[PDB]
Amino acid sequence: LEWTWVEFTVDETVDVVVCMMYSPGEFYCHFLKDDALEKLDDLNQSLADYCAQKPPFKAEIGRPCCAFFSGDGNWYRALVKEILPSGNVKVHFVDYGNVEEVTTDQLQAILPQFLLLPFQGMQCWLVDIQPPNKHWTKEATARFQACVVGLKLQARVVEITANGVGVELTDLSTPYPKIISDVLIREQLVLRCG
Repeated sequence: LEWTWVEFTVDETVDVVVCMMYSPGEFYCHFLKDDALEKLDDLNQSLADYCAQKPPFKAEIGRPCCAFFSGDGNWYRALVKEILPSGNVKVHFVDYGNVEEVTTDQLQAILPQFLLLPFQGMQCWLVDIQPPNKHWTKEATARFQACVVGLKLQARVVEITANGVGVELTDLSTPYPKIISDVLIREQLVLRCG
């Protein structure tokens, strides 16, 4: 089995929506390119059909699979993260960035044609900022949430790695462009990486 993350070129501007959110150094974005959100929804419908069959699984680290999310009762794409002392396994939901605990009956084998679409839960962080103390305050997390929730921001991909990208987010909902990182620095909630 083979799979991929969404790819970028340096300084690529592209629209995003933040789905998951833990800190300014850790959040997950859906990137609006190549009809990603349209294709992801179609994929999840296909997976509901396939995973509604007579149980077609050898759970091993880094193996792709169909995991069942109890939080809404549907099957989504996943990667095995850890195997616990119990018969339970920790998985990462690759299209959304969250990690959960599930029983072995809540896992399935994934067919190759459901891997053709890149995984869409892109790990992200704001570039050129740091924690003022040494860990992120929750007041910094809270305004970052405030400024991004249910909003379609412009992202500029400033640094690429194998395991996530560093971005600069801009809210263009008014003629005054609100660059998030500058807002967190100007409001003394984080320090610049000068």
